[PDB]
Amino acid sequence: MDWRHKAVCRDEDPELFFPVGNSGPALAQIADAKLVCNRCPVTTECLSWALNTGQDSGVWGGMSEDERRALKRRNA
Ligand code: SF4
Repeated sequence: MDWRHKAVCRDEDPELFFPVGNSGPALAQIADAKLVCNRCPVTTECLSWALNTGQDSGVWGGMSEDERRALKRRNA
C-alpha cells in the first residue's frame, strides 16, 4: 500500500511538479494528475508536503501551489 500511495505520487503529472507555461492542455494534464493524486491514500510524503506548504490536508493527496493554479485555470 505504501509503495502504491507513492506509486501514484511519481505516476501523477509532471505538470503538477512543474508550473505550466503558455499551454492549455497543461491544465487538463495537470487536472488529471490532480484527481488521481488527490483521490489516492495518504503517505508520510503527503503529510510532510502539506506541512512544508502549510496546507490543511490529511485524507486527500498532496498538491503544490502551482498545481492549484493549473486547476483553477482548467475550470475557468
Ligand atoms: S495524494 Fe499524496 S501519497 Fe498520493 S500520490 Fe499524491 S502526493 Fe503521493
